[PDB]
Amino acid sequence: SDWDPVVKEWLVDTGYCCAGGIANAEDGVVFAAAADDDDGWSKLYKDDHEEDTIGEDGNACGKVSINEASTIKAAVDDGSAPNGVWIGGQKYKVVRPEKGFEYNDCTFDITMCARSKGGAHLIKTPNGSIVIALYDEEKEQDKGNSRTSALAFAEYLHQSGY
Repeated sequence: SDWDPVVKEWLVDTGYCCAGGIANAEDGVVFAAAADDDDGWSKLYKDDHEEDTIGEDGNACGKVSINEASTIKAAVDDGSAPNGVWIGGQKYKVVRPEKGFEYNDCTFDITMCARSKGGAHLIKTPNGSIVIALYDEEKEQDKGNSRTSALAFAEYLHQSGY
């Protein structure tokens, strides 16, 4: 089960994502990671970290301990994260969930998350893997090509029984 090279060849080598990974849908915990600089784990995971909570006016109104896996599972399961989706220490917003999206004869729950000048696709397979695919608009990447890349990989995971 040496997953990191598989993530790399599917999501990073193809050039549409700057980093990627897979998490267990049961708990949101990333178990595989890869990146364009071979430090995928730093891009996909950070141990629980304190962050600002934000009021409706966008201002900081307190603090909260973030467990990244919890935020990933929330985004996927609920289409909602109370304090943002945090991946590798970076905050994203849930911008567009789609349940049961049809791709290549299979359905996937997808959640698009955005940050400034980049984003992340979270794609759940029938067997409870979550593909995580990150793109960086500063690296000439875009949400469309990265989504297709993420779907192709999710479907490979599906066809492989994950």
